[PDB]
Amino acid sequence: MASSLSTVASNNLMDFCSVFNLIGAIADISACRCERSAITNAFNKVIAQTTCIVPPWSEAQDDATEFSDAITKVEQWLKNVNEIEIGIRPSALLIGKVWSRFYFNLNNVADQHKTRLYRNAEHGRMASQSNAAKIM
Amino acid sequence: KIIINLFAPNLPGSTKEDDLIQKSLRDQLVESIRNSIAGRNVFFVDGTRGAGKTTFINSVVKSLNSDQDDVKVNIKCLPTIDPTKLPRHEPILVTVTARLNKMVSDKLKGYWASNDYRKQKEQWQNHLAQLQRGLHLLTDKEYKPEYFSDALKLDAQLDYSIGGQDLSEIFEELVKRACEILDCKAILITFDDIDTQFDAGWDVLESIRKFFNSRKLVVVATGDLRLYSQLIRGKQYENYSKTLLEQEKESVRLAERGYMVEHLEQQYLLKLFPVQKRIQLKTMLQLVGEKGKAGKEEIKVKTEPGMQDIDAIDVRQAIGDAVREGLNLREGSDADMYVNELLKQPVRLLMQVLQDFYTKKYHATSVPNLLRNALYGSMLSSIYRAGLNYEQHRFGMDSLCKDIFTYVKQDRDFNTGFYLRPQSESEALRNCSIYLASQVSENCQGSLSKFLQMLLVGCGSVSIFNQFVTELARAENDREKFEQLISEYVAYMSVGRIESASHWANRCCAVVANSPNDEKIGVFLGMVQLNRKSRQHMPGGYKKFNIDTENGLAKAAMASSLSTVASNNLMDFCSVFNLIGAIADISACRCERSAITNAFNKVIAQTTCIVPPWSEAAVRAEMKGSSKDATEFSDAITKVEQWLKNVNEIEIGIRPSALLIGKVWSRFYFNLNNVADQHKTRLYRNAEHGRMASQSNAAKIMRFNVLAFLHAVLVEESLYHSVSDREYIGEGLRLNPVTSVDEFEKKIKIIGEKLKADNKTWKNTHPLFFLLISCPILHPFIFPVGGINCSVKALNKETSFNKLIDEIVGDKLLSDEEWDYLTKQQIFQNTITSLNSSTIVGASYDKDTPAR
Amino acid sequence: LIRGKQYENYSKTLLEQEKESVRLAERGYMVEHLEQQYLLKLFPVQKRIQLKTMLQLVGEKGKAGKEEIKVKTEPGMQDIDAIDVR
Amino acid sequence: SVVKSLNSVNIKCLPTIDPTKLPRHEPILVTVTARLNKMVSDKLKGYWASNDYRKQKEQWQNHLAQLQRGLHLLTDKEYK
RNA sequence: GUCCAGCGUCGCUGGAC
Repeated sequence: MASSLSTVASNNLMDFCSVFNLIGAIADISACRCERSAITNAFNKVIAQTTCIVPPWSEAQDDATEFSDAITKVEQWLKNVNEIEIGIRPSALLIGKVWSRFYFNLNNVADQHKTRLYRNAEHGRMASQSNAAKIM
Repeated sequence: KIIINLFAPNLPGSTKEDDLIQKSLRDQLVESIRNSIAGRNVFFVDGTRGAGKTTFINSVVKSLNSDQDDVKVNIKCLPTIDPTKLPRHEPILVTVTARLNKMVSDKLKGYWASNDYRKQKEQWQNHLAQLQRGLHLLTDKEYKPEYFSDALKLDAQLDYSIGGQDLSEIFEELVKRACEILDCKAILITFDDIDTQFDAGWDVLESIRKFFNSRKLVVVATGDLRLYSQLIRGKQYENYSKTLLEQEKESVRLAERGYMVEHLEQQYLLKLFPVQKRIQLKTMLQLVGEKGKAGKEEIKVKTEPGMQDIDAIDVRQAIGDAVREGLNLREGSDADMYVNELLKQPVRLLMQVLQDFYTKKYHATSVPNLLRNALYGSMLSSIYRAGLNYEQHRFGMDSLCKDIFTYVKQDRDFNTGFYLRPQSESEALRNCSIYLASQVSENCQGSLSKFLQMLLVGCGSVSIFNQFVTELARAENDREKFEQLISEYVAYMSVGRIESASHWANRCCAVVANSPNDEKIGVFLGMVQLNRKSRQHMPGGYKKFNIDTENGLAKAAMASSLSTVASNNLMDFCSVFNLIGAIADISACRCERSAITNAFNKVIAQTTCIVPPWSEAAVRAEMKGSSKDATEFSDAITKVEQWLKNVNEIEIGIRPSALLIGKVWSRFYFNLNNVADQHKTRLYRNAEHGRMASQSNAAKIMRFNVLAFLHAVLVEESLYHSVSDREYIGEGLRLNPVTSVDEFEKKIKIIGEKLKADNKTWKNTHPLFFLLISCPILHPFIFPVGGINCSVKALNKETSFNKLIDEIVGDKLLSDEEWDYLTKQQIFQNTITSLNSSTIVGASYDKDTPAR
Repeated sequence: LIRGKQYENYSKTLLEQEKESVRLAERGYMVEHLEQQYLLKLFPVQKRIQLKTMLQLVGEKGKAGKEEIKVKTEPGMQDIDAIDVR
Repeated sequence: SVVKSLNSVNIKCLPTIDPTKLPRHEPILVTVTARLNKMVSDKLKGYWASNDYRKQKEQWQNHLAQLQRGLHLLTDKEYK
């Protein structure tokens, strides 16, 4: 959840939960395996260390080993990545097509959920009711 | 294997030594020429990024002078130094005959008289006189009828197959005759750059494809294809009929003519310089490879005189030790970014940098001062071109702040441009980034006040300008308004002058207060606008500030943190940036007790600063005019005197870096935004005395403002600081203390436990945090009267926080009776007893605390 | 002076034909780069010496001055009573 | 002032020249060669010791003739 | 506390007792 938080400062701080951040964290973590502290610097790389301004064109429990298991699994995952990814042959077309489907899919989801919030969407079971967890 | 000895016996420039760097490429190209010679033989060597193309070519020329097939080589002919009206056919012809004439004159030594000696010499003279007659048809402008007789005139010898003059054939026989005389296989010609004289290329391009097309000739030309492409395209428009150009210009034929001319040049380049023959010079990064990869051949560098080759260290490690020590950086990823960028530089330049560093360092038995001196003598052109300061002397705090702000302005990066990172599209700017970063670590090394000046003046001015001033006139709309606004800003903040740190703090208060929030409430980025005049109806204990209410040391804190601005009505402010100005001024004393009373009295005063010119109330503010304890301060002077004893012993050994100061501000600046935003609406009507996280007042806002500064110092110093080779925060999420103190004390507890395990004291691992936490000025701000929560869930956190602070400093700041009053007539000498009761302008005390 | 000698190298018929704003920028940089390589090669940076203006020598307001300059306003003035230039 | 300090490791200072107060079409190389000629001729005539100014003078005069022969390259509007 | 006045577009500020 920390990897999916972003703050934008425009007359009021705003908080979003972006899927784009997860792709960033996955891209950031798998950069290297040289150091163990790298895969914990990525979680808190941007969470509370910088602020972004509105673009100009706008019209207006020991608390020290909490990440001993999450780091451990991620560390073991990088072992698999370092071996499988050698035999990867991406193309200029493969990347183009995955974004076309991914972009179209997101735009449909954001439209069929703006009206399915209601009042009792918590514990959402029926497909006609949605909350901030189904959307993400 | 490749070994470079920096301590060469004669100490030559660039330390060429032996084998150069492209020995693999040189032997590869020479092997390629021998294959072809055993129609088109044009080799293009691309010398760019200011490479030593001429040095490489001369290495090839020298190498061919000892050859198995002994293809002799002419001398290099620069086209920009020949006479303008002399055709490029002549220099080769003169070079050929001069080279040939020496050998036949040298045949006398071998043979005083011989049959071939007498026949070859007279045969050669016949060929040259043959060429001179036909040379007339090169620069002539009108065909006189006399030359017709010569064309029909026939020579029974020399075997001229094609009839007529045919100057191409006449040169071919001369070259063929010369090769047999000298006993070679081919004659090689080298063409140098054309950069100085742009137009010299055309008379060379039309000479390669006209007279140099032969089986026994090979050419090697250098330069860049940007000029050649523009040269060919220019000559392809001059054969269009001049009249047609003004007639058929109906916006359709323009496209047709443009499309056709780009077609003719494309087929032209591929005809002369084939793709298969073009060669490119490898850079240092591509030759040693990325770290962790074997890559191409490895290189070793010597570092001390009389150093055994068995101990020579790798070139990547040789630079890595220079940057990390010189820039005061750890072994993290950022330091690897500087070396990777520095590897891409030309070899001849890089070896000059390394030689000027290791030689002086060895002779010194202040590393950053050594590194900066090395870069000045190597990248002096880029420093001058970018516009920064370039005087050999007169280095200090005055110029560094100006250089930083005149670098981000050209980089157009006001967000994160003060980290001084080499990411830029200009080679001049990328060369200036490393030089600027080195200068920062040299200036603010071993001192505390210089560090605080860099945090405020160097980085605060950039961030303040971006958020507030920039919005008035964007750079993309216009350039005269943007450039005008910059010069007014730098004069206002007095960057370069830097009369005092507290002088800067007052101005920064004026700029921030210029743009108000939409709710009209007197809280800002790092300040709260305290009222000056008593209002009408205060529902509770609210009243005027009444600075006289404070005791001996609380008054010293308030007077140090009070500054006023005159815009339309005299405004009073209390800014955390004033406290940093107070610490920066005091810490640079280095004086005895006598001067402390003088300096301490100068810090505390009343200062009024005028509004910046770019505001709408400059004229009214100037028109209205700017107008309207010594016994008890001995204890305050006594405390700061003991603190300054610690500062002098401790600060000698701290190593700030250009990144640590940048990182500290980013965390500090962001935290200031959160506390201003998340306390703006919780004023209420009965919120005095605090005692609840929901209700906040003036005292709570300031306590979390000063605390945020200390918290950012703690976190960003453990992660990034040279004096340690690890970190002690641990594997955990790092947040900020925006509304409760539990986050700040949590990292203190974690660090404390780890340090005892390794038996390391705070004075060796966190010198900065220890110096700032034991500051007598800001102790009363940590525990104000009205800014302490008293909930049963959180009071244990605060009580644990108090004990930890005492242990770090070493003395019990607060007595047991004093603490009891804080959580429930007592006179406090080290606690602000009045600030919680003050009123905030623009705050209407309606409604109440939220229910439940 | 140098930039003027550079534009005389481009074929005139080309300058008057490709008058696009995108092309003007491309030829604008190739000249502002070509002159600097000419100057940085002909007058090396480490050898240039810049003269001093009056403000540098005298100083700003009460700031100490690098040198001392005094002037005389009358033929009868004495060299021991010449006032400062400021 | 710089020239005066140098004039009064040996460096012989040539008289200062300014291209603006010169004939329009006269090349710089001709002016510099003219000023070199005056010093060496003055030095040779004032020298007047032994016969050194009989061997040296011939060598110096030979080089001037060589420079005079190749001067036509500077002031040619076309190749001959 | 109360009275007078001044700046901004109700808020701010000066002064008097």
